Amino acid sequence: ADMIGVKELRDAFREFDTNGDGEISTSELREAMRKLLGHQVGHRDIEEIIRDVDLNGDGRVDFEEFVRMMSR
Ligand SMILES: [Ca+2]
Repeated sequence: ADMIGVKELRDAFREFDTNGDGEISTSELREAMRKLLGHQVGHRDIEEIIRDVDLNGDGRVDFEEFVRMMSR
């Protein structure tokens, strides 16, 4: 019931979850940011990003919190 638009986001969201839970957790996040950034330190910043995103109460990013974090 939806054409191109938010699906692309799913593409990323897919590569995000290396396993299969449709949920990017600090562990999965770091792995994600690592593939793009890599090297360097600062882990608190990672969780900080997942903490200020929105977390309706799961302290984690989901296709929803992920869609709002990607947009500008
Ligand atoms: Ca959330």
